This record gives sequence, structure tokens and C-alpha cells, in this order.
Amino acid sequence: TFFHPKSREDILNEEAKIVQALNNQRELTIKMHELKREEKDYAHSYSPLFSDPVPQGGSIGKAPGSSRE
Amino acid sequence: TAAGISLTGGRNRCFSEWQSFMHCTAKTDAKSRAQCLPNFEDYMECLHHTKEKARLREIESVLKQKKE
Repeated sequence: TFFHPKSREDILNEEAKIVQALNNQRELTIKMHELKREEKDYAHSYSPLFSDPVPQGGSIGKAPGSSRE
Repeated sequence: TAAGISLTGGRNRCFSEWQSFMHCTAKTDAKSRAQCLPNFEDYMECLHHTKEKARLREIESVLKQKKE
């Protein structure tokens, strides 16, 4: 009579909830390992404001014919 | 920060090819970055002048042994 255990069903549901959360952490971990080591944008990596990488040089003797694409 | 500037305060000698290469880097992502090879090779040729030097070595060889 003093034996008052939790039922089989509630036990199985609790273990299932635990395993579900562990699988959620697994997917989050993989997804972040993938989000890192993914190529970013230049603005996120170097310069948000001057996002044009292209280097403009000096101006004291700017020769027409020195720009190129 | 002081890149692409000459001794007179202007654009250097090899700036233009560097500009084309930097343009094509901005156009491409790391997977498509292979397209920037000939631009980079042109930059290195302007800098170090190797392929033109070897061209002239071939010309000089023809002036050197095939005549004497």
C-alpha cells in the first residue's frame, strides 16, 4: 500500500520531454556551428559605413586614366 | 590607410590593376573568387615584371645564339 510510484505513462512523457529538449540543443549547436564558418558580408566583417572596399588613392596628381574596373 | 599613394602624393604605378582586382573581389563571394585570378596575375606582373622579363630573355637568346 505504501508503494505509490509514478505511473508508466507520466514517466515516459517526462523522459520524452527531456530527450526532446536535448535534441533541440543538438540542433541549435549544429546550426550555430554552421552559422559561424559561413561567409559574411564585408560590412559585417570590416566596415559598416564605408562598405565600398575599392581603394581610392591620392589626389595631388590624380591622372585621368588611372581609374579602372 | 596610406595605400595607393605615391612618392609625390598621387596614385602609384600599379594602382590601376589593384583597383580592378579590388572591384572584382567586391563583385564576387569566396566561392566565385576564382574569377579574380587574371586580375591578380596582372597586378603581380606590374609589380614584379616576371613574364615580360622572361619574354625579353627569349628575345635575347635569339639575338645571342641564333646569330653567333
